[PDB]
Amino acid sequence: QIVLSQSPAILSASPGEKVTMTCRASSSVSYIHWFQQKPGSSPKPWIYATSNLASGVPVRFSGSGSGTSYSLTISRVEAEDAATYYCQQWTSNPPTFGGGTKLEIKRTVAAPSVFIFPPSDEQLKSGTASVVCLLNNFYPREAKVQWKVDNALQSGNSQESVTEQDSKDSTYSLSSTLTLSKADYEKHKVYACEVTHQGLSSPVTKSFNRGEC
Amino acid sequence: QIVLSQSPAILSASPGEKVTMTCRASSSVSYIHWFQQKPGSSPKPWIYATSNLASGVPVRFSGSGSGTSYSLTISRVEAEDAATYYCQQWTSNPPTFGGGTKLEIKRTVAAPSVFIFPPSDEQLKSGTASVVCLLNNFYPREAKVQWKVDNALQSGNSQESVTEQDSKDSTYSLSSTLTLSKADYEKHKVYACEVTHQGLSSPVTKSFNRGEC
Amino acid sequence: QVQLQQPGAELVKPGASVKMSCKASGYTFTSYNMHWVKQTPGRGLEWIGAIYPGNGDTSYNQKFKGKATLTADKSSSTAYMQLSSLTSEDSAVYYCARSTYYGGDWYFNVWGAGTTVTVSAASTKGPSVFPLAPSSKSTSGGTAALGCLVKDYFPEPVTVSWNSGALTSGVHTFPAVLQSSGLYSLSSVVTVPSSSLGTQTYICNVNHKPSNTKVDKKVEPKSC
Amino acid sequence: QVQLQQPGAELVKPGASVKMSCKASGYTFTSYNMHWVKQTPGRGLEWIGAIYPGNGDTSYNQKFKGKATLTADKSSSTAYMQLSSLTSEDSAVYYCARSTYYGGDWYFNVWGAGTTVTVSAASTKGPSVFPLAPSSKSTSGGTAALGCLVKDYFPEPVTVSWNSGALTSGVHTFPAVLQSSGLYSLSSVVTVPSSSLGTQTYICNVNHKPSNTKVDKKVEPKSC
Amino acid sequence: MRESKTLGAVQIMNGLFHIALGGLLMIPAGIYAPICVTVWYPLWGGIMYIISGSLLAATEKNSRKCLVKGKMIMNSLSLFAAISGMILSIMDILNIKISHFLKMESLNFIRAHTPYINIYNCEPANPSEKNSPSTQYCYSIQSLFLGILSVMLIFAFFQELVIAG
Amino acid sequence: MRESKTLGAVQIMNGLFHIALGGLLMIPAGIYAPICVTVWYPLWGGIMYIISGSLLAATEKNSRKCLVKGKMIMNSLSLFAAISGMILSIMDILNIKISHFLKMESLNFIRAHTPYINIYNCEPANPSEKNSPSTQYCYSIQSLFLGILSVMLIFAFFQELVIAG
Ligand SMILES: CC(C)CCC[C@@H](C)[C@H]1CC[C@H]2[C@@H]3CC=C4C[C@@H](OC(=O)CCC(=O)O)CC[C@]4(C)[C@H]3CC[C@]12C
Ligand SMILES: CC(C)CCC[C@@H](C)[C@H]1CC[C@H]2[C@@H]3CC=C4C[C@@H](OC(=O)CCC(=O)O)CC[C@]4(C)[C@H]3CC[C@]12C
Ligand SMILES: CC(C)CCC[C@@H](C)[C@H]1CC[C@H]2[C@@H]3CC=C4C[C@@H](OC(=O)CCC(=O)O)CC[C@]4(C)[C@H]3CC[C@]12C
Ligand SMILES: CC(C)CCC[C@@H](C)[C@H]1CC[C@H]2[C@@H]3CC=C4C[C@@H](OC(=O)CCC(=O)O)CC[C@]4(C)[C@H]3CC[C@]12C
Ligand SMILES: CC(C)CCC[C@@H](C)[C@H]1CC[C@H]2[C@@H]3CC=C4C[C@@H](OC(=O)CCC(=O)O)CC[C@]4(C)[C@H]3CC[C@]12C
Ligand SMILES: CC(C)CCC[C@@H](C)[C@H]1CC[C@H]2[C@@H]3CC=C4C[C@@H](OC(=O)CCC(=O)O)CC[C@]4(C)[C@H]3CC[C@]12C
Repeated sequence: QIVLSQSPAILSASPGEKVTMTCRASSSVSYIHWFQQKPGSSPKPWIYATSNLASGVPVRFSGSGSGTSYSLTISRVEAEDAATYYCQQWTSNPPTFGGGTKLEIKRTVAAPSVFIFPPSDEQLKSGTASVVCLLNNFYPREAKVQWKVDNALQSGNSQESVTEQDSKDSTYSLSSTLTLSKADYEKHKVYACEVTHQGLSSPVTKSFNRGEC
Repeated sequence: QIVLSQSPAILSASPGEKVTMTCRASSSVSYIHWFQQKPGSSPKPWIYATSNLASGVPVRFSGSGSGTSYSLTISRVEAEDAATYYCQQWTSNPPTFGGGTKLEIKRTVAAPSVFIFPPSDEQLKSGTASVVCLLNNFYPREAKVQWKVDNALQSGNSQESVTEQDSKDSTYSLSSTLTLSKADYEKHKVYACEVTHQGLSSPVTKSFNRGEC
Repeated sequence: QVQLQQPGAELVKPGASVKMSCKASGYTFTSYNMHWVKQTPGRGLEWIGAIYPGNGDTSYNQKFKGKATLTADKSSSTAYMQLSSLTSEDSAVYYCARSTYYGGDWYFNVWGAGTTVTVSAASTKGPSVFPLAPSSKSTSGGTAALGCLVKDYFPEPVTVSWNSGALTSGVHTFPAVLQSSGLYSLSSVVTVPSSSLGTQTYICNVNHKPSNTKVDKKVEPKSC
Repeated sequence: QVQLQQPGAELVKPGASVKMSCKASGYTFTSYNMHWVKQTPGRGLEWIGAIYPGNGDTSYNQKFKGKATLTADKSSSTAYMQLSSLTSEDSAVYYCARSTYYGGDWYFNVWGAGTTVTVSAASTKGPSVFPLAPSSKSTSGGTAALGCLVKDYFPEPVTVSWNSGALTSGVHTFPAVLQSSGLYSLSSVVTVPSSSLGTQTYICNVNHKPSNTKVDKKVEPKSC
Repeated sequence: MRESKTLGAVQIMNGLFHIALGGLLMIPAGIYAPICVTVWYPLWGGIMYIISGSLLAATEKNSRKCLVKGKMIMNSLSLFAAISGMILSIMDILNIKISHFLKMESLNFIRAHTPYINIYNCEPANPSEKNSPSTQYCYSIQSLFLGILSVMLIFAFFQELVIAG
Repeated sequence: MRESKTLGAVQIMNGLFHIALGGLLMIPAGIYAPICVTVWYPLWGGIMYIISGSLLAATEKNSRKCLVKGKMIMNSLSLFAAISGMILSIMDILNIKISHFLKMESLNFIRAHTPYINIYNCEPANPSEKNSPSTQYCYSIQSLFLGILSVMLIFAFFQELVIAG
């Protein structure tokens, strides 16, 4: 069994740039095959036998390499080129797939709009407290949210999720949720989430006081 | 290089019954492929990898065998089955083809109708003598013609040609031609061809005297 | 034209077994090898094994040699894979694929649509929907953020629309999270002019077909 | 749908050289091996060699390695074979064929229509047509045999019809024989009622398009 | 005593045959090579086996004995090669036939001639191939390597039976 | 004289090496096998080399030497075995590298394990395959056979240098 390493993990370019991505095998191989996948579909074959384009693949693409070192190159990226690319080999048992490369679209930096929602009375009547911290329409994806309650750092009690990237403006939206028991929610006054991002000169905190409405 | 021998050279049956033919390699082979050819066309692929029918091949056919010995079999021969079949191998370098098997249709025995034509007056003015001996609509194909001139056996001076087998009555026709110089044609009186065939209880001679008209 | 067809999803109790099928169409089924592939978000793509339906020879990756079993119906043009003794580790997407010798090497030229396996003991559960009410604590720059929380349902999916689909601009529905209770939770949010929160009515329409749940929730600026 | 197209025939002076072509259509030309095959009535089928147009690697049978030379146009989708120093031994049909890997072994799945090569020094020659007149010496059982001899022409083919094609019943035209003078001769015969040889008119119509010969010969019992 | 000259002769022949089989085994045959070759065992083993032929010098009892006692150390080092070589060969013969206990990267100028090949796993991923000649080659090469290693094992063992005082 | 006991010992070792290489070379590897194996030489050569170790007998000069004179014939026939063995190997090494001067049908129980293989021609009919691993497998097997035969040649030659003594 031989392993294929791909780099970079995330590749970033503007339309009309040239871009390249590389696969290095731990041992020399006869050929590399490349596949494209998008969320919600089967992989598609893309390049076979190192350098032959599959049916319907746009001429923007080409493939090259030999021995242990191979590359795939895109002459002028376009908005439809956004996907994950897997390299593959058949030289030995079992056949193996690389770890994949994800291709983004560059754009300018956009700071998030932040919103916070206290629990609804219907949830409190059910015995649950959920606190939602929302970060809206921002770039880059990399952001950090810390929860603080009465200036006390929370840990291990929150989950977050982020949308896929929007195909028109390339921004992201992110939500984080803090969940406590009702008995713990009413033990404190000030509840906060702290947001740090490249677009922010300092962390921005949005918070509210329990029982103040 | 390995050689493939086929048997029989000529094979025969009546419509509607089973027939079989063999191909034997001098050394064991992984698979045999069978091809069909008719006069005036490229070969067609017929069976690939010992036992798989090619596209459109009628279900009458089947193929079988292993190691050095293989066979092809036809369950119920039909008038369209008449062709030549070659076995073929890819096991070693180069690939090679068998000597082929020819498939006839049997019918009843039919003795030939015999005709003879003296040279035309127009040919004699051109300085040439051609003598044609004709055997018409006979079966089986095996026939022998000996030319005799004034009861002297001719040799090395004749060519003969035969039709293929007619698909509607299954008979053959043959013409044999004797050619002499004019100076030699007029040196003799009695010119003859002698015909021998399985349908004849004794040879039949058709002859004429030169200048008898 | 050539196609491979698979069923969309399977639900399995833990420790039981599941059998899933890939059906071929449009080609001579008995003439090519059929291959199975496993995908997960943590370990990428892994190859399980293959079957040659022309005679029933098989080959396995040793790491799966104790789990899987491949078989084929030479007459019906259907391949089967059986998995036994399922655990939480097996929740993944499984593909069949066809491979052909082409241009001097093999390649996987056609892929099935994929089957999703979930390993879970949990029963069907209808969600509870709680409002994320718009408020001064949710007002910014002439816009307000509001939404619906679709809490604790099973199995996936939930569909969310707004005002029967009359509101679509600026809606973001986040991917569902699997919770430690084994239920899922999801939220959907939208920004609207904050000046008219007092005049405009916004209702999210939540459908959970597996439970036949159909719930409308009004969202209005009742803070807290 | 896949097709390989070849030109029909070639005429070559002895000792010169000839180049013949095989054009592909309907598939990715650069991805398969192209093979050449020779057929003769004496040796049957023999394999000459192959080219892989994807990069120009070639392989030859040693018995032909001094004769042939294989090359391919990667852009125009045309293969070529060149033969040099031709002799009487080279008169054969030559086929191109496409090889694919299928069902666990190679096989030749598509074949070209074939090119016929004739090696001959001889010039074009128009035939002389002599009657084989019907007579009592050609009468049998209420039938008579009559015919036309198409003597000494080059090259092949000759076409024969009777009465502009109004007579076809019982016509047998024999395959042409190559003579020791290097010319060909052919004969065609038909049997008709012997009672009417004096009253019916039978004319054979001989066409030799390569020489543009068009000749009618009346065939009657009146000659000897 | 008088056996000793003969024993030395036998030891020398046994040393040359190791150089022979060690060279033959190093012919390119994939990315992985047997441990003993990556250890270079055959070359040092053979060299030590020959030097330990010192008893060919015979008993020069002139003055204080001229089979100089350092030769007993010389004899003594060669025994270290017999054990370790036997253990190496019986380890490699296991790596060929159950699984890799170890893997070793061969040498770069060897890889230049067989870069796409292994012999330690040998079964195709595509079941259509299980009768292809391509597979029969690989089993034949495994059988040749098992042969060479087993002959090395037995002739190496044939030192330990005798290379001791 | 006193070289003779040594020479005998050397001759015996050289005889066992032929049994070893002869067996190894007979591992299934195709429909055609090297001439020397089909001649069955590696067995008879080694056997006669050991028998010709009869000079292993001590030179008992008991009125007339106990090395019974028939042993001289024994020694001579073993020299005939040495020459013939050398010539067979230098013929086989040519059959591998230019063309078949001869072909020999191997033995039936050998063919039972490699029925679809030949090592004497090794080039694919399909040029797409010239980089396929199957070809590198075939060339590696040829290189092993050239190796084994060349070692047999040199050790067989090492008799003729001395079995005349
Ligand atoms: C005592 C043992 C451990 C080392 C003895 C080393 C040499 C006697 C031999 C052993 C293996 C031989 C190698 C076996 C195979 C090859 C491949 C050979 O290349 C080819 O055969 C194809 C190209 C060509 O040389 O024509 C280059 C030399 C080389 C490294 C040989 C060089 C000399 C080597 C290293
Ligand atoms: C297994 C082989 C490949 C490597 C090991 C061989 C050595 C262990 C042998 C080879 C030569 C021997 C040496 C040859 C000469 C000497 C010098 C001798 O002492 C003296 O001669 C005293 C006078 C002086 O100093 O020259 C003592 C033994 C010694 C060390 C011998 C010790 C053992 C040696 C180093
Ligand atoms: C001094 C003389 C007597 C030494 C002779 C040793 C070798 C010439 C002989 C002895 C044992 C034989 C080996 C015994 C076992 C095998 C395994 C065999 O491989 C298999 O059977 C693989 C398939 C399976 O697992 O059954 C191939 C022959 C081989 C290498 C033989 C090769 C030739 C060997 C090494
Ligand atoms: C001096 C030479 C002529 C004889 C040397 C002793 C032979 C009797 C030994 C040497 C190698 C052995 C052969 C090496 C390899 C094989 C393949 C072997 O089959 C396998 O290894 C796989 C199946 C199995 O046996 O488990 C069958 C026995 C055989 C012919 C061995 C039979 C006994 C042989 C010929
Ligand atoms: C590899 C093979 C071919 C070696 C063959 C060796 C034989 C040629 C040697 C082996 C034993 C020898 C025999 C050993 C004993 C005798 C008995 C001896 O008989 C006597 O009567 C001797 C005393 C007397 O004359 O009274 C004659 C020679 C002879 C046949 C020797 C002749 C040569 C022999 C047969
Ligand atoms: C007592 C010791 C010194 C004997 C050593 C003999 C073998 C270890 C050496 C001597 C010559 C070497 C062989 C000389 C030539 C070749 C051919 C070579 O093959 C090719 O070169 C094929 C390509 C080409 O034809 O150039 C591979 C190495 C090999 C087998 C070598 C393998 C190792 C050999 C047999």
